[PDB]
Amino acid sequence: KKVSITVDRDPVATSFEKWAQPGHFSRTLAKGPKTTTWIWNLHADVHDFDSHTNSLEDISRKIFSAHFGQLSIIFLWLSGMYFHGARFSNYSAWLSNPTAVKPSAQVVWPIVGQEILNGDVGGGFQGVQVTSGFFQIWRASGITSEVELYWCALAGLLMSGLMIFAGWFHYHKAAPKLEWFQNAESMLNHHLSGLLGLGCLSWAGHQIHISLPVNKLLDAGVAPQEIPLPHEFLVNRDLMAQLYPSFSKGLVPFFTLNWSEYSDFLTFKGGLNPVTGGLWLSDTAHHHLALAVLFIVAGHMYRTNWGIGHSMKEILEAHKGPFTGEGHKGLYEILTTSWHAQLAINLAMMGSVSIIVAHHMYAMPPYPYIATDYPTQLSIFTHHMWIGGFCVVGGAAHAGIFMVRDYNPAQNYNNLLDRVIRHRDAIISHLNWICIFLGFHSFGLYIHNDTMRALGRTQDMFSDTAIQLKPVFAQWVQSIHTLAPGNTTPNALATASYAFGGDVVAVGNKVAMMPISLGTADFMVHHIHAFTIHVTVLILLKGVLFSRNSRLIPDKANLGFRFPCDGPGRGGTCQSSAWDSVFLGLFWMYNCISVVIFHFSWKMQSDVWGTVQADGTVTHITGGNFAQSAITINGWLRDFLWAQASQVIQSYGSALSAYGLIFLGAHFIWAFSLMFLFSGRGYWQELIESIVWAHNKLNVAPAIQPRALSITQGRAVGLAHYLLGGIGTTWAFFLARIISVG
Amino acid sequence: SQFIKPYNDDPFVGNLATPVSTSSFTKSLLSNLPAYRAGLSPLLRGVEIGLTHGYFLVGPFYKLGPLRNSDVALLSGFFSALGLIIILVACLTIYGVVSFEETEAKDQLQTAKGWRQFTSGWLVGSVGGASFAYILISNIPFLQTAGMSML
Amino acid sequence: MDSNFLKYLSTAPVLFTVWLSFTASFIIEANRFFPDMLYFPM
Amino acid sequence: DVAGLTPCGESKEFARRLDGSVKKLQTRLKKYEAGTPPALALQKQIDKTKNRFDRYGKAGLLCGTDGLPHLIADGRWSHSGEFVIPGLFFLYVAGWIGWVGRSYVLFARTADKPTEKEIIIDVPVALSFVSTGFIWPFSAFKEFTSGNLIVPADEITVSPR
Amino acid sequence: SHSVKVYDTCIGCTQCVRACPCDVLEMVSWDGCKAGQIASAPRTEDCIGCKRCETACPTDFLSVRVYLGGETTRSMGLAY
Amino acid sequence: TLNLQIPSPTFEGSTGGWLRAAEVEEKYAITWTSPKEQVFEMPTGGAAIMRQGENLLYLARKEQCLALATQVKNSFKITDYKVYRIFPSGEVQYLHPKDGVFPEKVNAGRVGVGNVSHSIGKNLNPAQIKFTSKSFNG
Amino acid sequence: VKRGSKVRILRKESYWYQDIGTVATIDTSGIRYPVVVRFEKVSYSGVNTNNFSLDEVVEV
Amino acid sequence: MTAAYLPSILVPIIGLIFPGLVMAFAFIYIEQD
Ligand code: CLA
Ligand code: CLA
Ligand code: CLA
Ligand code: CLA
Ligand code: CLA
Ligand code: CLA
Ligand SMILES: CC1=C(C/C=C(\C)CCC[C@H](C)CCC[C@H](C)CCCC(C)C)C(=O)c2ccccc2C1=O
Ligand code: SF4
Ligand code: SF4
Repeated sequence: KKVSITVDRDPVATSFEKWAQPGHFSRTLAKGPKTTTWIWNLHADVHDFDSHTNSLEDISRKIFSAHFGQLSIIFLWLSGMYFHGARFSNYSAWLSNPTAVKPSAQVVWPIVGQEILNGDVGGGFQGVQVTSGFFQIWRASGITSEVELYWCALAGLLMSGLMIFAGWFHYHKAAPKLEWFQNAESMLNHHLSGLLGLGCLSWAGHQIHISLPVNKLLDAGVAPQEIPLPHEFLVNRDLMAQLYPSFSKGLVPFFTLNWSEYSDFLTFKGGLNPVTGGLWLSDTAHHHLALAVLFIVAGHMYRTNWGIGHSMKEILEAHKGPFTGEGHKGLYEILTTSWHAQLAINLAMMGSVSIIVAHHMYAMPPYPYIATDYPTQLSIFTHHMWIGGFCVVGGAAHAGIFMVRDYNPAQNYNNLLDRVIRHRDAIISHLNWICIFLGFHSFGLYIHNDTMRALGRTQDMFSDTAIQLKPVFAQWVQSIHTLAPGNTTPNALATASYAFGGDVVAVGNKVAMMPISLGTADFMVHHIHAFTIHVTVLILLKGVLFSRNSRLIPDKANLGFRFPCDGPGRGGTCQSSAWDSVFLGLFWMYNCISVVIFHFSWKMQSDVWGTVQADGTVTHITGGNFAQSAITINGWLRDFLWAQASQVIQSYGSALSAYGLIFLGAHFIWAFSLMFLFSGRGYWQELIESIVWAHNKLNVAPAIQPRALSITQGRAVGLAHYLLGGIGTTWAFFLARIISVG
Repeated sequence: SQFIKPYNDDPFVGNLATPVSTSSFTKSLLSNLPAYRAGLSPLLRGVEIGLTHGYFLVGPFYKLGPLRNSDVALLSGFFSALGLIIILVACLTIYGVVSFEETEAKDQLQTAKGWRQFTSGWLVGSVGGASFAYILISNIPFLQTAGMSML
Repeated sequence: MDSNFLKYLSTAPVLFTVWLSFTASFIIEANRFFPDMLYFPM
Repeated sequence: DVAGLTPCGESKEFARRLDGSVKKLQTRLKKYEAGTPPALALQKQIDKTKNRFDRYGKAGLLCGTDGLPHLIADGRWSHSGEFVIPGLFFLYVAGWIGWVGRSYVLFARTADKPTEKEIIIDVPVALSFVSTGFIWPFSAFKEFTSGNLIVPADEITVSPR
Repeated sequence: SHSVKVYDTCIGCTQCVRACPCDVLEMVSWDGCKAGQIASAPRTEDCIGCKRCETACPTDFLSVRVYLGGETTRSMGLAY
Repeated sequence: TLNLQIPSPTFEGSTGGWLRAAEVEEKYAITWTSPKEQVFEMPTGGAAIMRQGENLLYLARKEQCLALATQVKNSFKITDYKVYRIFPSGEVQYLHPKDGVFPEKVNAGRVGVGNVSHSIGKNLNPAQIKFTSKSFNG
Repeated sequence: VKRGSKVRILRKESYWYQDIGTVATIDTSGIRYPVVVRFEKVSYSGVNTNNFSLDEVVEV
Repeated sequence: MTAAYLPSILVPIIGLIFPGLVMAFAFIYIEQD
């Protein structure tokens, strides 16, 4: 049939011969080194499969097996986290007292005095405090003992072994053909209905059958050791039906569409659980069950061996209008022949999804006792923000790689891609103009407010006690969403999140969630965010659209995706490749995500996070300074950067001193990065000439001639150490501050 | 049915004929602007453009300037607008000095005499429009509070 | 021992990692059994 | 003593540093029950702190007014173990390392393809070389005096002046 | 305009002429090399200065040399 | 000579084409003959379809024309292309191939321009030729 | 100099100045640089052979 | 301050009239053929 299984048996013999021949994958590199450049080329282009061979089938097989290897590594990491939670953690003591026991799942050996890092985290335990949020996940899953964590680690190890065996089998023993990989409709049907749909259905099953009774017993105050085992919740229907009486009615209401009988364990309550500060687990169980139903329905859309189903090529070619020529014609061939286009799309979507995850997870805490765990919230927001930004820039990069390599103008005549290329100048000019407009009317407000406060004119500033820039649209949206329960969402007991408005949900005298008001400073920082995102879009889109040619270099596609320059001519053509545009866009992504996480940290510490005391007043961590200080750069410099760095620089002699060390070390490495960033290859090559003379004088010159790193490698090394330094500095500062004060 | 065509039936010039660029409305609006309208001396083009821009220049200076909360806010705003007008007239003067060689032709904007006439018209129109805006805001209380006088 | 596997084990990154870990283990065990050696003792 | 510094075994501020460290560890010890593994770990840390301060006080180290040991490195034998003798130990090892590396380079030039020897180490030959480094000063000096270490200037590449 | 010189170390491999994007160099008859040809630069007013010819030259330190000088519209690569 | 009446390849237009300096300072033209109607990539960005027979195209820079010539040479085996320079006054200056033979092939009558009769290491130091109009080559 | 001989380079601008190469061919015609010398070390451009005159090569 | 009118006279002149005329005349000089 048209969708079938085709496999070649034993295509590559399993041998250690090529393990002893570095550079075997590349005909240029298989000759062996002559310069040190060879080594860097060997480690830089190794998984760039399309540059080693022209056969798409072998490339796809390599991609499939490398994905299996990554899945094996991810399962090994998860098994490690479960095992280190099982053996080297305070998880039972945290289960007994969540509001007073700091989570810790890393213990150091005493060697050189580093045992001071095993801080007093409570529960009679000493270790390094962890902020990954695994304790709250395990509490949400119903894990009450470390034996279950040991079994989870064993399952993770078995799945890692299964994935690595599957990789070896599906590359080295039975490799699928190119026709097997080129089934987009079957892959979408199976991955929508089976991967997402059955996964959501089975997790809804686990939540309903295991998580809900155990968490209901935990919130009622039962100790974990007297809680029944999950299989007892499976087999004893009376034991479940004391907690959820609808289980006494069985599966008859499901098949007879009497679903409201199940309204006690499938709810749409919203808000947060007052005992734990997390989302109601019944709401999540209905949510994942509804997602399972929607995904399984969506997984029957696409045409297969049987006659039913949609054809995506027909869908794409049918959508065309008078403004767009041939429309979406030719994109199906692009996405079924070029892996780089798919990697671009999927990286862009995973980055946007990670950003959505960060926003929606701080605002609606889904796990018990994760809302008052302020380090966990800050850590997961910052981490997923950074992963999202990196994945978006990678989507742009691999879009540029598709544009340079796999784009064929003969198969792309007068379609959307051709017309986008044909008005690239209008796109880049209008985006450049709007970026300059955003830069002026966003950053000049901060500069203007700094000057006015410095000139002693407080009435001339942009503030709430001066000339106002009120965020009326976002406040109106907040009012609608606060008014949504009972008016536009009649079946909701509470709002989707209290950040739009409502009461102060507090757990253990610490604010789980409260309303987040928006003023002039929020207006200015959101338009700063819009400015930075538009400038990053300008850099990445300009690099993608001018990747093949420009008015400067008419044959840029012949030079490739990644080249340093086209010489000093035409005035200078330095950093003309799409790769250098990605190189600059990574810096601007760093700036954007840094400003976003700084806004997040300051706004939660000033207006949301804090302690509740008598008469219901909320004492915030920084005492509500965001409204009057975040309108100037001086306020950011003093009340956020200077003020909250006191914890990381006075951490010496305490358990957080490692963060201070890392703080200094990141400060070192970032500055070290500028040595690569500001300098050029010829200076270092001549200095290496002098060092080669010195080694020649003692007859100790190596056979592999040392060369300076390439111009592209100089840029990449400077960017990598720059990103590592900046992210590590923000990492140490954030973690030390939020562990100390929260 | 294609809505986007090569500009001027030349596919290799650096422009495209679009509904935003080359529709009947856009062509009528551009051909009826004083900078492109036929039958106008450069002096009258300058007069119309200066009247419009000098008229609208008064507003931001009056409403947002450092003297906006004082009784002389409109006078200060008009004087600041006049100073901006003088600066822009100096910009026009040096542009016309450096951009054109001295030719007999004086009926086009891109000639020395035509640009000097355009600069003269722009100055006179800018002063007249700024003075008209000053008169209107001085004599109408609705403009002094920008519409809060109705509340 | 397969000779190709031994030759792969003889590569610069593997031997570099093994030798630097071996050296680090010497320093770590020396500082574990003889800590706080600011000086050569007289 | 030297440079106005006092011996650490009679310095009152050295004792104040020791007392401050012991109290800082003991206040952490106070919050744990006796017999618990954190209590044993903290008591071991206290024992290491006391042993380190005792060992430092009886070693003839000189302490400044800060309360920390100060090293003397002018060449005097009364502090010869503070910089001179450990440095020679480094001088033993480092002169070893370069020499054996130099030896391997002289081996690697003689192979059929030198660069493969550069990236893929001949492990028995390298182990022979790292064994050879125990007599490196005399071997290196004999290599120097026989004209096999220094090469003349007319056989080395140089840039145009 | 940039200045392009060809020295008598040229071996007449024609690589620099093939690498030129602006048609600045051409091969002329010569007796100094075994190939019987030497590169020449009659059209240096079109030279942008990209030094692709210098990258293409296989003789140890280059036989073709580009010296950047006075910048013109052609040499600056301006389409405006 | 450049025939101005040669038909052009079918192109939908783009924003990458020639600016005002083409009609004011100088413009470039490339002609070539194709054995069939086929799609090529424009050097200014975009795809155009060249007709069977002769094709005339206008560009802003010589390098764009020679990039198109290299593209059609290595992708369509077309070597008969001719590149001309056109001024606003209407004078057409033939540019490539200058003597009809491609510059990588030796042709009789070509004279060497810029040839130096010694190696590059025999150039003079600046101190001989400071305050003097002598060239550094000798 | 002859075929197969090891020679040192006296050309100042050369990458292999005062280094040792092997003569690969001596051309007999009236060439300014008739001595092709092949080197074991590659240059910065990745080449390992060059032509030299008779006075730019000395037998070792 | 003796002759206190002189700062209020000269600072606007030196800071706005002098640079404007200098930029205008320098523009005219550097752009003329
Ligand atoms: C319903 C069937 C089904 C399912 C569940 C999957 C699942 C997956 N495919 Mg997939 N695929 C399918 C059919 C299916 N495929 C078909 C029919 C085709 C051919 C058109 C492909 C072609 C294809 C390609 C080309 C690629 C994938 C990849 C992936 C993985 C995405 C990464 C991820 O989220 O892992 C996390 C999700 C998990 C569920 C982790 C567990 C992993 C194992 C394998 C799940 C096994 C579940 C098992 C069937 C049921 C046992 C559960 C229980 C009863 C015990 C994921 C494991 C990508 C990949 O990484 O490949 C290695 C990839 O590149 N698929
Ligand atoms: C889904 C993820 C994914 C996948 C599968 C690929 C796959 C690929 N990319 Mg891509 N890319 C991605 C994400 C991804 N990328 C992202 C997110 C970015 C943005 C940063 C990029 C940016 C990017 C560029 C700019 C380029 C590629 C290239 C490539 C190709 C070759 C890569 C190679 O050989 O590297 C081999 C592996 C390495 C060199 C290892 C890199 C090690 C990093 C730099 C350091 C890690 C630091 C560590 C995390 C922290 C240590 C700190 C500690 C010491 C204290 C290959 C097709 C290149 C190419 O040739 O494409 C055709 C190319 O030019 N990609
Ligand atoms: C803080 C330092 C700084 C500043 C101010 C800028 C400013 C700018 N960069 Mg840049 N950049 C920087 C660091 C900086 N960059 C670094 C470190 C990198 C490293 C990779 C880059 C990489 C980079 C790229 C890759 C790109 C930019 C772009 C831009 C422009 C964006 C347009 C804009 O926002 O206009 C607003 C202007 C400002 C915010 C500057 C401050 C002006 C304020 C309003 C005060 C004005 C005062 C007034 C003029 C003074 C008059 C007094 C008189 C005497 C003169 C702008 C000129 C983009 C661009 O040009 O596209 C449009 C672009 O593509 N930059
Ligand atoms: C065989 C090892 C070896 C030896 C004997 C030398 C010898 C020398 N180097 Mg050199 N060097 C080497 C490797 C070596 N180099 C390597 C691998 C690098 C790259 C990191 C350098 C980078 C380097 C620089 C940048 C400089 C020197 C300088 C010098 C001179 C002064 C000594 C010095 O500063 O050492 C310091 C040595 C280092 C900082 C790097 C050493 C790296 C490791 C430790 C050595 C390699 C050991 C090797 C792996 C052993 C394998 C052998 C085994 C198989 C048997 C001297 C001629 C300096 C000079 O010109 O002074 C006149 C100078 O500025 N070297
Ligand atoms: C280089 C020396 C120098 C500097 C930096 C200043 C700086 C200043 N003077 Mg001052 N002044 C100077 C010399 C200087 N003075 C001398 C020598 C005299 C005596 C004639 C005066 C008489 C003077 C008066 C009467 C007043 C100032 C005022 C001021 C202030 C506003 C600027 C202004 O209106 O200038 C006006 C200055 C002048 C008209 C005199 C010209 C200054 C000297 C002669 C020229 C030096 C130029 C320099 C060497 C070359 C620069 C080349 C290039 C960098 C441009 C400012 C703090 C005003 C004030 O108090 O404001 C608070 C004010 O009213 N100055
Ligand atoms: C050292 C030079 C200098 C001086 C003397 C001033 C002086 C002044 N500035 Mg200022 N400014 C400067 C540099 C300077 N600025 C720079 C470098 C910037 C860029 C960052 C600014 C940006 C700036 C802003 C954004 C604003 C001022 C304003 C003001 C005024 C204060 C408010 C007031 O009472 O005026 C009331 C205003 C007036 C009385 C209007 C004065 C109009 C003048 C007299 C017309 C002259 C035109 C021209 C100079 C004629 C010659 C043309 C020739 C140069 C070609 C005051 C006149 C404020 C203001 O009121 O301006 C509207 C204001 O909003 N300045
Ligand atoms: C410093 C620097 C170099 C010099 C970097 C050298 C050539 C490479 C350094 C790599 C070392 C050898 C590996 C890691 C160093 C280890 C800490 C110790 C070396 C271990 C040896 C046994 C190899 C460049 O080549 C360069 C190129 C372009 C722009 C900027 C720069 C630049 O700033
Ligand atoms: S620099 Fe570029 S344009 Fe000039 S001669 Fe060399 S290759 Fe041709
Ligand atoms: S590339 Fe060098 S060697 Fe070859 S013809 Fe040109 S100048 Fe001569």
